[PDB]
Amino acid sequence: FYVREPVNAKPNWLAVGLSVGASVFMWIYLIQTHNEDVLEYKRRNGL
Amino acid sequence: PFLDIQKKLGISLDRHFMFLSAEQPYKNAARCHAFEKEWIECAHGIGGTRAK
Amino acid sequence: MPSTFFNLTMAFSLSLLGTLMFRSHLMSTLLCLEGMVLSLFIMTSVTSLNSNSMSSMPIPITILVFAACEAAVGLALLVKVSNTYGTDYVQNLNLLQ
Amino acid sequence: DGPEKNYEKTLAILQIESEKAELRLKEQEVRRLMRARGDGPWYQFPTPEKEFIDHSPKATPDN
Amino acid sequence: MNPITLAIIYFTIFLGPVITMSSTNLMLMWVGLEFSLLAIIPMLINKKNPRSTEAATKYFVTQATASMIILLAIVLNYKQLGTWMFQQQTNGLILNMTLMALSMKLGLAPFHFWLPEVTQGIPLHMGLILLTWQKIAPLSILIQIYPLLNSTIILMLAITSIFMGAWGGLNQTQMRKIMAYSSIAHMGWMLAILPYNPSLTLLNLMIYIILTAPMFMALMLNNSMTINSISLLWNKTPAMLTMISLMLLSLGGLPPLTGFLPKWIIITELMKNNCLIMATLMAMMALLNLFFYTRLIYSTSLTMFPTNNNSKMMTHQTKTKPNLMFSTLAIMSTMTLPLAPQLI
Amino acid sequence: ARQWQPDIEWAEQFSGAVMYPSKETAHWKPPPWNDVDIL
Amino acid sequence: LLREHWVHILVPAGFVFGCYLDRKDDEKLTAFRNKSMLFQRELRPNEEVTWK
Amino acid sequence: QWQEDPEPEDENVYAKNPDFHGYDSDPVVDVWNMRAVFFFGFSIVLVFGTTFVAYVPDYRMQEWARREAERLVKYREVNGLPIMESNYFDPSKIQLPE
Amino acid sequence: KRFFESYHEVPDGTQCHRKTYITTALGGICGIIGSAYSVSLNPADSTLEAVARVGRYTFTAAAIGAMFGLTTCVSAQVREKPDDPLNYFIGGCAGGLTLGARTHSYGTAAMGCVYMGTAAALFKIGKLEGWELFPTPKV
Amino acid sequence: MMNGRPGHEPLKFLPDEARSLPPPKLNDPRLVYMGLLGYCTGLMDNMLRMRPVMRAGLHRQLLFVTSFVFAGYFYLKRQNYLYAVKDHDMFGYIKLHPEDFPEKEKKTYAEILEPFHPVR
Amino acid sequence: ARPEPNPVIEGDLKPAKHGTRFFFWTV
Amino acid sequence: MLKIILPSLMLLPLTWLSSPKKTWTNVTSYSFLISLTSLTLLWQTDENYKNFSNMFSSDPLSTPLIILTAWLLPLMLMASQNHLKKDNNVLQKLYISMLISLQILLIMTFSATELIMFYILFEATLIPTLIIITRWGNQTERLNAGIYFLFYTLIGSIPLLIALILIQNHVGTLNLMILSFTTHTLDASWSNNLLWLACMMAFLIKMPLYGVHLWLPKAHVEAPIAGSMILAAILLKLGSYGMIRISIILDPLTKYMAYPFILLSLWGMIMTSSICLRQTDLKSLIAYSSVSHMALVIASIMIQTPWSFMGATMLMIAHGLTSSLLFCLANSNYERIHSRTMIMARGLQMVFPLMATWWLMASLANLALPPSINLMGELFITMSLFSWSNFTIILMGINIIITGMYSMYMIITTQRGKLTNHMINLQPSHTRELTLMALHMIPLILLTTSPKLITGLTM
Ligand SMILES: CCCCCCCCCCCCCCCCCC(=O)OC[C@H](COP(=O)(O)OCCN)OC(=O)CCCCCCCCCCCCCCCCC
Repeated sequence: FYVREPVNAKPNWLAVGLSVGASVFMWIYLIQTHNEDVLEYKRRNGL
Repeated sequence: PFLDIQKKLGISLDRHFMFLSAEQPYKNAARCHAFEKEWIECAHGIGGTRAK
Repeated sequence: MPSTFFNLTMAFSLSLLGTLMFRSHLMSTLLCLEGMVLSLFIMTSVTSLNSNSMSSMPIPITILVFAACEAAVGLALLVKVSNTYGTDYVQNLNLLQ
Repeated sequence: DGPEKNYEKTLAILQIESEKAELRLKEQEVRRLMRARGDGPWYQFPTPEKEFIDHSPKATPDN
Repeated sequence: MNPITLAIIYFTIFLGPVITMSSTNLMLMWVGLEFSLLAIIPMLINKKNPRSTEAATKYFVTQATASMIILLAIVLNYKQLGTWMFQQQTNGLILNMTLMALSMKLGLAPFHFWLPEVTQGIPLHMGLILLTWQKIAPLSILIQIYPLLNSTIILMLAITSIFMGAWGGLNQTQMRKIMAYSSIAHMGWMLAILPYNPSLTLLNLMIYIILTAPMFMALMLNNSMTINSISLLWNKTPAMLTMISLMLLSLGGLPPLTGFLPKWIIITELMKNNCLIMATLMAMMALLNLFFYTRLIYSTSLTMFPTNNNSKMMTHQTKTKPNLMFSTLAIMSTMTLPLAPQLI
Repeated sequence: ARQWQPDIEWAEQFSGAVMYPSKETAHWKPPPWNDVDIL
Repeated sequence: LLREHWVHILVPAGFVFGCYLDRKDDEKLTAFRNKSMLFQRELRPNEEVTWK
Repeated sequence: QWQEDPEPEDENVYAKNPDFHGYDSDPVVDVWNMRAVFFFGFSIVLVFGTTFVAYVPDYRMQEWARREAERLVKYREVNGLPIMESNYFDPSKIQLPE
Repeated sequence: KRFFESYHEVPDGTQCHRKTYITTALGGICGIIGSAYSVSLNPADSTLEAVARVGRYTFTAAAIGAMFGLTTCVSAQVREKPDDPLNYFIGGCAGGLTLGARTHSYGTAAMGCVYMGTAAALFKIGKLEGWELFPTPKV
Repeated sequence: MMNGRPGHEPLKFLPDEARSLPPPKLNDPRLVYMGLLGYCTGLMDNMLRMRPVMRAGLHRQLLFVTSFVFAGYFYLKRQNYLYAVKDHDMFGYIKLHPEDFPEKEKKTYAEILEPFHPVR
Repeated sequence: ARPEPNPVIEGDLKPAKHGTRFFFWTV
Repeated sequence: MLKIILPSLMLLPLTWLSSPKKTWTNVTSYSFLISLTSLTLLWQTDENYKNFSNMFSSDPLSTPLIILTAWLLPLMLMASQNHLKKDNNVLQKLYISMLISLQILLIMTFSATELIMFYILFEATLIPTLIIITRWGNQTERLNAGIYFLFYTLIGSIPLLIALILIQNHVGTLNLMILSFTTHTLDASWSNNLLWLACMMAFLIKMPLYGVHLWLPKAHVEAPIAGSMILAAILLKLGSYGMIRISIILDPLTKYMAYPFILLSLWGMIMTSSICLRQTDLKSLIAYSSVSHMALVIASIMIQTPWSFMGATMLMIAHGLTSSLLFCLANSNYERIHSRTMIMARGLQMVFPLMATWWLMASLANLALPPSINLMGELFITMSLFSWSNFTIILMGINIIITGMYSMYMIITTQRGKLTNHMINLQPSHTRELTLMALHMIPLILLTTSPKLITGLTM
């Protein structure tokens, strides 16, 4: 394997969960913003 | 100015004392306070190009 | 002040001509540099005083407080130089060519 | 699909490009006018704020 | 550095530009400039090598006299208008002083001698800060006062810088100084459009920051201050050879990459304002800048310079990685051009 | 075929504190790699 | 079947996308749909678009 | 002198792979890199392409204009009009600088 | 300053004397400035040596100024054309030649002639077409 | 330029007035570009750090493609507003100061007489 | 008399006309 | 036109993602089909040109080229499979991608409505080309050649940038459609006389004019075969395409502002043709042949008569195909010979029977044999030039005699005479070498059957 055990031998599981979890919070806010946005736009103007 | 972190935050650490007609201590009016007022209430809402 | 603010201003320019033309010792510049801060301090204090603008007197001093440290830094560089070259002479400062 | 599609498509492309062109030129004229005139929202340079002028009753009587 | 000191200094080097930008009372803008001067000097002499003390003592004297000249402008204004800030009425000489002074702190044109020399004696890291987080402060002061400054002087300092920067760069082989020279040049374009459209100055700066910050973290990844040193990049770390190539051609104005936009819109704005004399000469010698950029390209990428056996040893050992910022700032910089309309 | 990779001599020019050496400029010598001088 | 033929499908797919994007250009540039002079006709029976 | 490699000779790829087609050293890749190049190159571009290009109809209208002339020449000659009148934009439409 | 401007006021090809005088001054002024930068940086060895260099640069520059002025003015009168940019080119052509001589180099005269003359010609065109240099922001 | 406009929000990103404008379609080519711009950043990183280029950091690849894109919608949302303000501002002036921007009549070519330079 | 405040552009925002009108960007 | 382009972009993913052993066939096979989609643009069937969308258009002048640009990528990738088959499997996938980007960029440049889109894409093509020439260039001098190719184009390019931004302010849009249907008539001032030079000079530089053509001989000499094919077939013609679309504006000045170039080109045609007569490097001779036969084109895009223009369009497409064919066969001799010298390698027909037939047909295309589009082209430019001034036949008459001499000399001292005694024995011809040629000439035979397609905008 490696004389000096690679520091990357086993995943930094925090770095996965804040990288994965962060991205899934981004989308759910982003997609929310769009539909929410569309609405306001639609109603703000006549429709 | 370039980044108005002051107006936004509402703080006024740098604006209260920029002109001679600003609040002087113990209300000891400055000199030319009779005019600077008249020259800045005039140029308020009118931009510089037309404050000139 | 009409001509008393021209003497101080020319004092600052005579001090300007000084800091810009070096000659041997670096201290003489720093020292000169300070001659300007005095001229600026005197002029700021003078006009503030004859404009009765008391709201601005804070500045004449803020100018000095910042100028003092500025000079502190300047002298520490100077001491650093006559620790590395045994002199403050500017010619020594020609390695970066 | 036909000669009809390109002719009508090309006219639509020209109208967008003609209208974009007229507006781009008008911008340059409006921007020349507001800079010198200073009578429009753009190029409204700042002057001190009257929100600091002290209108209080001062000590001397001529303020 | 006792980590506490590191914090105080770094805070000051960062409170320095921020006070300048936020305040309107010029005085408070001056001390913002003063704090930046005081904070940067300690870091500059961190190695405390004989070259370093020279660097700081120059940087300090150049910075200090300019700071005093900026203060004189504020002091003079105070007597020509009670206000502590430049106004339409300001005497023209009052503003010109501020231009010269601020063009010394930023190091533009005939005052471009200090920067190349201080960029040569400071570490690569402090080189970046000295080049990009210390230009934000003075430029802020200028951008605020743009309506009032002279179109003639700025242009002369602009053109001069472009030329000095270009010509200086052609001869230099030390990387730190090649960058110092480039910065002089880019700084020139920035100050050319200030009188006409300040908003573009802020683009020609960001792009310069998004270009130079990756370029320097590249130079230091292998800590090469020589082109010969960066030329053996192919052995030390092969991947950065591709992006180092595009970023440097991006720093010069070649059209597909992000670097064209700043020059293109500055030229469009100057022609809109009729400087088709000035803009033309600037663009032409701007082309000189790419020549020295491509000469480096040649040595580092397009041609493989011979390396040393001892290098095989450095390959063996795992290479400490380049921070993520490199990537995010390399791509956003090498190729954003397709998104120019929204940038401007 | 060996596309000509640069030899030592092609490399040599890029050394020296100035690419296009002048009359007196050439007299200079490259800066110390460590960024520290012997004086 | 995606085992080295998912590579072979990359370009073929680009064509499809290309045509799609292209036929979504027509949809945009559809003013003067049938309002051009040389080619203006009354929509014949059971035709809602002269050119789609 | 510095360390560097001795000149690499160019192999006679025709010594092994005596059926070398010029694309790659190992034989199967070669065969499958000409069986697909002669085919996509000649067999369905020079042939299907020329077929399609040949059948482009009345390219740039030059098949239409040899008839429109014929009915215009048919119509103009029989009705006695000049075959190519000498002004195209009618003089009446023009408002010459008076 | 009302002075230098005068050069432009009177039609070209006319009053060459004033033209040559003005052109000579500008060159000389540039000479002083140029020598100054040349002495401030890349200093001399002795004060006299530097005074000489100031003189050398000043005269050379004054010369290029004169011949430019003289050639352009005269080329105009002779050619009976006052607004033909070529006039200036001949002038710039000459100016470069003086520089070449003072530097004792035929080659410099070459680049000098072409580059310098072209530049001057462009000045004429600039004036003829009302090109604006260092323009005020009018956006 | 556009700063100093009446009502300017001194430090706000996108004033609510920008609600009136249509929201950027998430698949707007630009946001999709930002996505690709991002994926590449990710791939590039892997490369500079010497990792399998595509098969590594599949979590990061996502952070990148999803950070850049997130940024886009909210940036474009603004840049879109800025441009929209520009028209509000521009068109308005054309009217408030009508005389300066007068409608012009263009003579039908019949009337205009552009000179004809023959090629011969 | 005080001077007159610059007039006020009025109305509501409508998506920009023909889009960013930058060089060749259908946008 | 995003099928000629998007599917192209996707080639890049395929060159990278594909297996090292199968990378070559996936890329070459797919772009052959990419060329087949390109053929759809040829379906005009009406005068109204085809405006695909706002930014992308194809008119008679661009269409004949877009197809050639798509056609050569297959060929370029087939001519560089030998050299570049000694690389590390990541240098190849870079070269293949570089070639792919050239036609992506070139397809767009030839298919661009906005003139500055032309400029950005126009000057971008230098990046891919400079890498191909400098990175893989065999000779010690390619660093130099690359510099010459970048600066001559760049110094010309910034004037055009200023000029096009200038017309946008003067007219209000750089859209080729509108600029055409709008009144832009320059006023013969001294300044306009400069504008005209600003717009044409950048195009005149990459279309080697006699004054600035030194970049092309140096560039093609050390450039790899794929780069030399691209420079001669598509890269130089970028300058011609630009001159056709840019002179729609600047309509009045070229009547009298062209004389300088026209004379530079026609005298240049003679001298460039003649130095071909005694040049020892074969790639050198083809390059000067390219300068002379392109000097004819700048002398037809300036006379501006209907026939000139399509003479130009005929010759540009035709000479593009012929030149590559010559550069491609020059490479096949270079790889076995290992030297560019023309004097060595004498008698090849004795040992390479067919390549010699390809050499003969390429030379007959090079000189004007009559049932060829190459001749129709010159015959037409010749006619108009005669119309401009009957005397022109003398200079365009010394070129025809010289062009015959150097074209046959390439055949006589390379492919005839006694065989060279014993150079490294010359291995037989690969089928790739021969196809790469056949792929160049079979289209030259097919286009000559129906010249109408490449006739230009004028006719
Ligand atoms: C707008 C178009 C502009 C022009 C686009 C085409 C040119 C892009 C710029 C290229 C600039 C660099 C040229 C010279 C690079 C030399 C690289 C080299 O010599 O190879 C070594 C290098 C590193 O090797 P490494 O990846 O570590 O090896 C892995 C082993 N398992 O090997 C590598 O670095 C491999 C990865 C290189 C990066 C991929 C490049 C692919 C080509 C990019 C095409 C982009 C096309 C865009 C088209 C736009 C159209 C509008």
